[PDB]
Amino acid sequence: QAVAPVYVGGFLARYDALPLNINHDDTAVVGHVAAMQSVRDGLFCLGCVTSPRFLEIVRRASEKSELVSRGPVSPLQPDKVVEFLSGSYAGLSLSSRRCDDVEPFKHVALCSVGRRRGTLAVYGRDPEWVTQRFPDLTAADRDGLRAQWQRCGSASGDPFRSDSYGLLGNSVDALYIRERLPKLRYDKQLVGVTERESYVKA
Amino acid sequence: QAVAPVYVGGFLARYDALPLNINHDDTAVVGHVAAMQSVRDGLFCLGCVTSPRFLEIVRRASEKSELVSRGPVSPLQPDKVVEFLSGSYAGLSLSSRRCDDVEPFKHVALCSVGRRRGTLAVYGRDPEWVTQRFPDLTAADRDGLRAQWQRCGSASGDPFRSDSYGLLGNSVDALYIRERLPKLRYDKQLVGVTERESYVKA
Repeated sequence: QAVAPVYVGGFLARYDALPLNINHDDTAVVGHVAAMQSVRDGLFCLGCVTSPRFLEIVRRASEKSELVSRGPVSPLQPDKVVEFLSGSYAGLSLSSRRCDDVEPFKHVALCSVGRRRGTLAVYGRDPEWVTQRFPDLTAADRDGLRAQWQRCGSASGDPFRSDSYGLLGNSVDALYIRERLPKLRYDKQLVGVTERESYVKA
Repeated sequence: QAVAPVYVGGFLARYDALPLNINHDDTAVVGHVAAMQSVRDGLFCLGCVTSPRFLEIVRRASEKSELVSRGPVSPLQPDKVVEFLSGSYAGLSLSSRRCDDVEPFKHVALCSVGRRRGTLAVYGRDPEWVTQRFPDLTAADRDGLRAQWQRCGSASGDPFRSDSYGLLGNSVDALYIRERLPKLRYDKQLVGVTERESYVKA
């Protein structure tokens, strides 16, 4: 139930499939990207967090979070896991291939905050609901996207090979990313997603 | 070795024994307070983190921290665990007893940042070295303290009853404490402990 897929959506890049992993750690793959689309304002990505090992690390953690326990704003239903994710991995970043590396491209990572602005992550239990939170997303855009997510969603088994300690390790790094909240507040304002219509914790 | 005691020291309160636990969670007790002393400028506390379950959650986590991997400033030796602690639990707060609660007083907690200012935590592998980082601490103060720590240090077994997920849960709450770094930068400046003479990450 709470450990059910969580879709995440957002802009990977503004003009102003790929494994989904956590903070680029290639052993922390938590799902895949269901659809991608160059919308007029940027390149929108809708991903699917499907790793049960991950969702369980998260579910157990959310249960000890004060932030998560205060819940959403008003008529929205509490979703402990969807909210732990929203307050932990609040931004997206796309990684492409390089000639330098050991062996839209390499993968998509969930981060504390993205680097390019407007890369706010919006988690949800529904792909339409998620694409629906974005006012840049035209009905049309929502069509090309839905057409795709209808071919990618929830084999090699569980792709998650990190653990509880890995996540706890980078939660400390995030504490030392400067201008995190500020950048995140600029992002939700740029992209138009409010904590009144979604689970945005920033 | 890295999983050896870590002493923490600092002011619990300015004028301008007790179980040591993590963020007041009474199941996350990580050690005890070895000495306490009302120094002229406040009430100084030197604690001892002794829980092997805790030190192991921490050691494994520090190994995935970028902050921890950059190490200390200059001639100081890298201490992954001492640095994960310094960047995670950067402040102290004293909890006294209340008539309200279920059944200097109740306990001392390690927090992201303390509430009262000047409550910066300084971790170390040595009690003298730790008391020694504080320029308010007179040789005298250091005597009353040492006399005590020579009676408290490293039975009911391991007092730690939380887990990896608990810690990961509050690492997210810390991300939403406003003016954390600022308060921490004010604290190390108030108390006189520099990242040039200790492992302060703030």
